[PDB]
Amino acid sequence: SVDREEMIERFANFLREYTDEDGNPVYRGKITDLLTITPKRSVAIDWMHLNSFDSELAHEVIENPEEGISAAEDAIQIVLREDFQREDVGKIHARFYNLPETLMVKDIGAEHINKLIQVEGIVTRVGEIKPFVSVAVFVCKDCGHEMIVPQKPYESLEKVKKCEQCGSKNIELDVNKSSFVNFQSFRIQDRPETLKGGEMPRFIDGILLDDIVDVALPGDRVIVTGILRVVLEKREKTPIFRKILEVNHIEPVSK
Amino acid sequence: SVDREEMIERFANFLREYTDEDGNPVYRGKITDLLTITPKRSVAIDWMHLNSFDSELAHEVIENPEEGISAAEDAIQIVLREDFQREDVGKIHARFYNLPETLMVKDIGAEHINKLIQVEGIVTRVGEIKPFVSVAVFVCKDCGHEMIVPQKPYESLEKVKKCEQCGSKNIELDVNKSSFVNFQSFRIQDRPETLKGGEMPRFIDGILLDDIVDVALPGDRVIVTGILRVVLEKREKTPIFRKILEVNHIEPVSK
Amino acid sequence: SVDREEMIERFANFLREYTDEDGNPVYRGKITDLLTITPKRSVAIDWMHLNSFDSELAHEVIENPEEGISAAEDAIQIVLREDFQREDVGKIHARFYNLPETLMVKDIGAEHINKLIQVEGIVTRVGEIKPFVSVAVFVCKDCGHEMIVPQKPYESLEKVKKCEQCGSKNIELDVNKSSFVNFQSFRIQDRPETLKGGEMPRFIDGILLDDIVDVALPGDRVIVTGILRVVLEKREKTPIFRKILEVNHIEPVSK
Amino acid sequence: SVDREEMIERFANFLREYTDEDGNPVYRGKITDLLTITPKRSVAIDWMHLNSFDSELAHEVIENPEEGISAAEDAIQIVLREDFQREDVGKIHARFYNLPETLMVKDIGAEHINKLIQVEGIVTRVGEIKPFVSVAVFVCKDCGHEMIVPQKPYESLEKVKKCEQCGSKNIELDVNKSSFVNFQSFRIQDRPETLKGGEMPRFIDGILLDDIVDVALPGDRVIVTGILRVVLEKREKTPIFRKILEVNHIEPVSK
Amino acid sequence: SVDREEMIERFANFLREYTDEDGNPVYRGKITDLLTITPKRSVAIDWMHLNSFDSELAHEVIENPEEGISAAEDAIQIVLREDFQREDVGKIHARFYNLPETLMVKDIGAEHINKLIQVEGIVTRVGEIKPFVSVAVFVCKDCGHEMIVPQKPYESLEKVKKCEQCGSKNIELDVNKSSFVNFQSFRIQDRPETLKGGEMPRFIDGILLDDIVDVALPGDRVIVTGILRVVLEKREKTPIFRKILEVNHIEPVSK
Amino acid sequence: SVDREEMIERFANFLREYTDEDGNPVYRGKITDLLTITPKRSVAIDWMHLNSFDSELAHEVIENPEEGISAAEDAIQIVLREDFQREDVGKIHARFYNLPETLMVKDIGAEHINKLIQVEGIVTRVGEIKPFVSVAVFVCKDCGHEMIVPQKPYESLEKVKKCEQCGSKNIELDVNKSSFVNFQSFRIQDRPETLKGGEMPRFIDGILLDDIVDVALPGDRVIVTGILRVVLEKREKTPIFRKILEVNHIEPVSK
DNA sequence: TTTTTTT
DNA sequence: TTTTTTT
Ligand SMILES: [Zn+2]
Ligand SMILES: [Zn+2]
Ligand SMILES: [Zn+2]
Ligand SMILES: [Zn+2]
Ligand SMILES: [Zn+2]
Ligand SMILES: [Zn+2]
Repeated sequence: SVDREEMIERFANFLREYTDEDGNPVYRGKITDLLTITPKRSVAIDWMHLNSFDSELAHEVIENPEEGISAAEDAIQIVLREDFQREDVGKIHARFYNLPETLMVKDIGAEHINKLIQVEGIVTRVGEIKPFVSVAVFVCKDCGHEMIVPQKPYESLEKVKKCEQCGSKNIELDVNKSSFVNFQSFRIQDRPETLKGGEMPRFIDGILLDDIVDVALPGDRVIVTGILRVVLEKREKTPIFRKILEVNHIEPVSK
Repeated sequence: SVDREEMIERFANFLREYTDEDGNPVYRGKITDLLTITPKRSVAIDWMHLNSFDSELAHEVIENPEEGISAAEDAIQIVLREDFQREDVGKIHARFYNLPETLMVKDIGAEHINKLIQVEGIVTRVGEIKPFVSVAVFVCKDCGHEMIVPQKPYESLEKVKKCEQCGSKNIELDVNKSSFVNFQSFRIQDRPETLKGGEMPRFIDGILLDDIVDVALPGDRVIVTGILRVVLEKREKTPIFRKILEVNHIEPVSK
Repeated sequence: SVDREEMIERFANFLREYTDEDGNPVYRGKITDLLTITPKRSVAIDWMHLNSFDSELAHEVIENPEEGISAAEDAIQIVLREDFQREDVGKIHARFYNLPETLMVKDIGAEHINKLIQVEGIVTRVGEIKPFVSVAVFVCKDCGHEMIVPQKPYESLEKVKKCEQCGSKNIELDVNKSSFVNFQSFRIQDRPETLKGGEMPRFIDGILLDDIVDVALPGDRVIVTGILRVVLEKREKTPIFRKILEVNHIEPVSK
Repeated sequence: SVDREEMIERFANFLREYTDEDGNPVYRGKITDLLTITPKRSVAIDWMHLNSFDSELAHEVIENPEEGISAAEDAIQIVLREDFQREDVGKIHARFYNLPETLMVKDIGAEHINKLIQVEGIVTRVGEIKPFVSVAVFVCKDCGHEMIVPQKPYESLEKVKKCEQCGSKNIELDVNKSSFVNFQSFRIQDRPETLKGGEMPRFIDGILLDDIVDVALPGDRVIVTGILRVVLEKREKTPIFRKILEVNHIEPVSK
Repeated sequence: SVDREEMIERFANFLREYTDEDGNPVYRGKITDLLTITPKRSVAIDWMHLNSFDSELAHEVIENPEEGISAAEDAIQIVLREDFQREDVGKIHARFYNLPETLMVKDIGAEHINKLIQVEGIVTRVGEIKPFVSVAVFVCKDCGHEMIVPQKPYESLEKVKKCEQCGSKNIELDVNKSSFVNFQSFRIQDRPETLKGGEMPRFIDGILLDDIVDVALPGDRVIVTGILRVVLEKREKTPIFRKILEVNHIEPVSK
Repeated sequence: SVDREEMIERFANFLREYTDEDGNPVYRGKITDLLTITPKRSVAIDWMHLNSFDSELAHEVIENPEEGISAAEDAIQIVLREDFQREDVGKIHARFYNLPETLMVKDIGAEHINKLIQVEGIVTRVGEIKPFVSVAVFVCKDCGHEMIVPQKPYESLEKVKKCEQCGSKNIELDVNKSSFVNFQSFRIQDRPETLKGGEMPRFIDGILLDDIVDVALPGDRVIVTGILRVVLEKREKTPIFRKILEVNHIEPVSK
């Protein structure tokens, strides 16, 4: 149990202060690859590195990824604004990998709802790379008032049917003022071998955003990390849910 | 005919006071395997054991398993709070097995609605392990009022279209604030060797929850105990229903 | 034209007083098979036996089977209460068979609406045995008032949107307090043999309740009796209706 | 232009007074075949007979068949009530045949809307014989008021949402109090052999009621008479209509 | 740019005053063929005859056919009322033919929207002759008020959901009170002659009314004149249209 | 970042002032092919030409094609009004081509939203050439007020439910007063020959207007330039969008 | 034109 | 569980 404020700081300290077995501040060397000719938009954090330095925090990103990842991103944000005088940089993703507990798609249960889980499996499908509105800026066509609504890649589009200012039910989505990011859906299912004779390989759908889009093709063995999310089955008539994996970090493996 | 209040107490006694042919308070030994390293969340109760000690009660769990099981669980809850000083432990399932009457899928009818029955048979289907919302929490996006509605794994999702506080018809389900449990659907049919001549084997769909989830695969001979539950089919304006078996306990058998 | 009150009595007398060609009070020997080890829940009345004793009543079960059947059941109810002192016995079905007019599925018309008819044919389909709510006991969740509404196996479910006592539009169906019976749909059509060359058969769908459920399988030649019923052609937006045969008695025949 | 009152009388006179080339009052001989063992429910009037006796009326059943037919039916009702002392007989249909103008399906046009037309053709389909509510008797479940609303076999069911007496919006259809008649749909089209090259065979759907139900099977050459009716195309989005032929009389012909 | 009033007169004059190369007032000779034993309901106007007499008006029927045709019909209405004392005659169609610009189906575009065009082509389809409601009459079933709404054969049906008098949302279309005319759809495409051997022949759908109904079959080489009309595509969401050719005159040609 | 005002001028200058390696004011020779017997309605601008002359502008048409294309068209407008005394000519399209970055259908992403991109691909489909309302003039039928609303070919039809003047909810589109243009949809996908044949090729739909309509058939290898546009997926219960390519120039290529 | 009474 | 961007 650690609140955001301190996490950011602890994360900041982790990044600049962590050193491996050679004195490599590797995370300084990764906050550096953020500012080159071909810049990256995310920082790959090895969980074991975070654990050894501060396991008390490493057991928060797992038990509370929405705050943990978010906080760590504010941390990268700071160690740039301070240690490199860069504020111009867009948003950078905190992508944790190499977790302790490595589940199987069939094992994913309601226990893991909104917890960062790690999953091994094989990709069976990959969708088209489609634009996702990460921030929908609505505009009023009566007074011209602007309304900001952040969206979530697994939740449905959250509109607004009434103006905040003049109360006019004449609101439209302004594509230009809005923020868009690449998005790609994909499915992975436990490899047939790991299972047992009479078992039906079980699959899970997942989401990829920004830089981790188009990183895998059907038939790749992968080890994804990510937040287990839940939603209603299409119809939305019963109290049973759909499991979606909001991927936080994906990494191939040749078995 | 026995109300809850007494059943709780009678169950309490049964648990701590029952002894087999060797003076084993077996249920004290099972209330024990609730507190260990690898804790279980349910007490397997042999019906014959209940019957021999208190057959008037044993004939209530069968005629009224909603009250019956529920009472027994409050019993286990008490014999922990008193005899072990533990109140931290979550909820523990009272799972009855080895009933006297053992039906065959085909003989399951309207007489058994909401009575605990016992069925032997062979699993033909098992669904994905889905999160079920045991207790749903709706949130208003106008006044932020909270409304709690418990759901039932066989009944359809019970929503609320209007705010209890401000009466705003702008309510949404909050996934975090809600409670979830593992859920799995499965089908079983009569063993063919027990049916006669030109009979075609009948089936029945069922539900597993929490600990009993993913305990059986397609092709297993099982003996399930359960509550026979009914609900209206693909419409909602016809007085015909659908038999669903809310399994209370499942146990394998190699014939 | 005979009212219920007198029918009950005339039926009572019929059962106890009727003798065949050997002085067999056959119906006394049948009301007897109701109280045995393996009890039956219906009394199979030959229409010819009723006609010969009282044809003025036998022409009432045909022209008014709702009253006719109902009255004859109160008669079996009384001849048990008086002649055998039994009042514990549940409800017994008066099922008439062997009528004079034996129709063919294609001949069934508007004329027969709500008259007891007799049909020969072949069974083409049989549905699953689902529970039918014969008596919906609605409960208010504001004042706890109880409302009883009998249902009809062909008609749509008749709910109630407002409380009879407090007028609260918060009513629900109570499964337990309600009475359920086994139900099974089935379809019979004309034998394409006695149906002109390269023509086509028009079938009928039928209903079975309680004891007569699961008595036939697809391919059986049967001779059913029953009430011809009618209901709005699926989507209730046209003046045309659908013929349903609420079966009152079914009997096989090997041709 | 002749009003109902007079039409009924002239029709009455026609029936009893008409004598062919042998002094046969044939229509007396057909009002006769109404009262026998195997009674018919319609009088088959040859238009040519009507025309020669009264051609000014025969040019009314064609230009205004809803009045014409109805009037002639009251006339048959009267020439039974006076000349045979029968009033018990139900309703009898005045079915006209053998008109001057014999149309081809493809020729039936807007001109003929609501005129009695004659059409030769080939039956391509016949529907099931369903019950039609010719008179929907609505019953109020608050005051028990009764409301009669006649229905038309091509128009949609006309209900009534409010009580005529107490104004309670709790009205239902009473199956028993209502009048039902046999109904059967069927389609006929010009036959491909009779067409002039590029043209592709056009069909028309029709309605049969009561006695004329189930008179034809698919593949019969027929010469129907009837009232050309119009309705919206299923969707009801465009000002273009569907041609339905309310049959008034049908007669086979072996070519 | 000429307003209606003047056109009517200019047309009136044209009809009675025009003479060819032999002094034939041909149009008088055609307004004549209107009154005969076998009357026609349309006057075929050659555009070249209209052009030579008054080319400033001829260039109005093309640029504004809706006014042009309509004015010319009022003209024919007048030169009957005055010059022949006939007012009983119904409505006569002003059908122009032989225009200067003669398009090819593939050349028909947005330019031509609502301009009278001329198209040569080959008929590939013809629909059934259905009744169109040229003038629809709505009647209120609460106060009985009547509302007239003229329809257009290409646009969708224009209803009215609220009463003009009492404002009751209980309005229906009265078939009888309404006016219907014959209607027939048809398709033509470019005749696969003049059209480079590697083009996919483009086509267009058209509408015929009254007297010009059923004038061509599939496989006819025709020269149509017509108003190019558009309507919102499929969903009526999108700002896209559909080209329909409301024919104003059709004429065969044997190549 | 350059505002419209200046771009117009800079573009004006570019057109009249640019000279190749031969002193050819090529664009003067092209603004010339605008006035001739067979006039074109678009100026085809090589990006490279714009780039060498003014590379700070050429990196605006790409980064801001709405403003950029628009601007250049006002420039073409001016260099006609001044240098040729023509103001009668309609609207001329500025169509850039031969861009530096030439994407592949699968590569097109969120980054390119509203930027002019270049795409090589193979045409797989082409739609019918339907009229598009580029400017919808709405007319009120109560006061006669006119309201201009420009449309976009990919966005849905923007109507107006209320009159600007008298507030009458009785508004209709006036087809005449509106401006229309030919429209044609078409799909292109990467060629799977130049893409590991173990992948499923991905496509993109596009829009063609005016003069670029009907320039390609299915199977053509093309190099389109255009604006990448986004709209929601059919249903619209997702913050996930659909990519459409509003073509700004299309050119064939024989590989 | 509408395509089985219910699937 | 969902089944492709879509007629
Ligand atoms: Zn506003
Ligand atoms: Zn609220
Ligand atoms: Zn109440
Ligand atoms: Zn009433
Ligand atoms: Zn009214
Ligand atoms: Zn207005």
